[PDB]
Amino acid sequence: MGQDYYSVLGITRNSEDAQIKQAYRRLALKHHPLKSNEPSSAEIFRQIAEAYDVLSDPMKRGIYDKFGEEGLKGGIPLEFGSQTPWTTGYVFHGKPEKVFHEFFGGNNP
Amino acid sequence: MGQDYYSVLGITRNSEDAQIKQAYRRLALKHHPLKSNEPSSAEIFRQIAEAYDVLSDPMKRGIY
Amino acid sequence: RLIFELYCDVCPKTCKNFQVLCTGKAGFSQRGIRLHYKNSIFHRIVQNGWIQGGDIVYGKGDNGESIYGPTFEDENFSVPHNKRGVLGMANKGRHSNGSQFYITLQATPYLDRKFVAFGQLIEGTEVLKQLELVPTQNERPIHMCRITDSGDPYA
Amino acid sequence: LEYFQRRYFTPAEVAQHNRPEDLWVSYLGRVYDLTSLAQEYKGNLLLKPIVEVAGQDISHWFDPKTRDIRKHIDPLTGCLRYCTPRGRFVHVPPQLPCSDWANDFGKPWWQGSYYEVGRLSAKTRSIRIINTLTSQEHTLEVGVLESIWEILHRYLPYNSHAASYTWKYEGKNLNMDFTLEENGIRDEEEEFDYLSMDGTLHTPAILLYFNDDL
Repeated sequence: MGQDYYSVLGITRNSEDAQIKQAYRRLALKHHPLKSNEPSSAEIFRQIAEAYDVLSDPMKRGIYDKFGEEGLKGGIPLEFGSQTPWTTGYVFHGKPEKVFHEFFGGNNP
Repeated sequence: MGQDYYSVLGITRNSEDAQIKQAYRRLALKHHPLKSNEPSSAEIFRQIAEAYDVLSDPMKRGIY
Repeated sequence: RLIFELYCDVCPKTCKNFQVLCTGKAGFSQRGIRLHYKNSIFHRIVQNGWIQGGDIVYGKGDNGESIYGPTFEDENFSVPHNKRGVLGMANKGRHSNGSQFYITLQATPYLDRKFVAFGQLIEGTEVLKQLELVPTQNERPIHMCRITDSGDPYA
Repeated sequence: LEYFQRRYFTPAEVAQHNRPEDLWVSYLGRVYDLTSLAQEYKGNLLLKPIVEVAGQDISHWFDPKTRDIRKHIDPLTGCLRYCTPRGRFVHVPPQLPCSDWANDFGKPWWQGSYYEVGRLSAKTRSIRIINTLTSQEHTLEVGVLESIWEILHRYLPYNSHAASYTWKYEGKNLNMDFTLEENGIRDEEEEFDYLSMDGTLHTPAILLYFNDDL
């Protein structure tokens, strides 16, 4: 079963970009390593940052809504005029602090 | 006006933690009381140690 | 086409200003500026924010003249900006509403008690979506977004 | 030398111009002359952060990848926005739909090359210059990419006749068009920092030998 990015953010599938960003800031501030010292907080914050990195991009959100996480990470078959038969699948870079830095403009929110 | 910790360490505000530690290590060795006998060296060394103490902590650096 | 409903019961002087500026029945003001939204351009578009047009003088966003003069007072703030498509004036401050209008692209509750909301967008969801999807440089649209015609759709 | 456009400026030289009447700022390795911008926006409240950061490095304001201001997303609004902890400055759009702000400025000052005057010598080192005639010695802070022509241009107040001198390092003549590293004066600053001593005592010295004053 794929990871539900909307359920990770704790919101609805048809939530707008403001609701996605409001879910991210509340959950990132709650599960930040500087504020939360739980061992599972780092994994939860990494999942939330990965979920936000998909849903903030309209192209990543559209593929994930159409084909799921399996289609998004594994790529989709290109139906028109491509040498590569599949798209470059979405790979998370594994740095949840980079999504935090992009969202909050720095390391300190 | 407060003391500029980046100017005391002789680094820019975008310097990383490794550059902060390298600038602190070079300046502390130059202005150590066992090596430098200048009267202003003790005050300069105290300012550098205060500057490193602020900039090493990510929370203190964010507040500053 | 972007069709707007104007809450004349809530903001009568405001909606009359917008409707006359839509129709252009006032002609020219005392300063020689046409009081009509034809060829008035959308000079500011903000992603997840608003699209701003109605600069009937230069299209630069720093000017605009209402039908009661250069600026008219804020009528009320009863209508909230709680949804996408809320129509109000962009002003230079308190009691400085002109001809420049903004259409919200999402819920913007921070705009309450600062800008007079007086209406909503009722037709043209794809038109507003394409205007939102127009790329911008420092919130100014790169493409040339213009109001080709304006007035009363049922006249 | 009247129309000589200097390509490299030292951080001390950049910090020397920190006035409203002569304002130089540096970010991402480039030096920008915003004197015309300050004269245009004199009396504006948006000029105050620029006057405050005048003569200082503002690379922390800008994203190194996109060469624009760093962008934070406001938690209340859910929108992307330039992050200005010190307040809004020139050519930055406001927070709200405001009809007193105009987008007619086109390209901003941080994106246009009109205000750019050259590059910043972020990496720099001291070199001693010793004459073999009068036994005089100076210490000059020069860049690694700075040529010996630019070094002698900086040294020209100290010796206007130094263009007629033969520049030598360890007994061999220096190439005039080359840099210090190309000539052979290696940069041992990282070695000195690793080995933990003072590099001022062992700043490399260039010997000037007199030939004629013609």
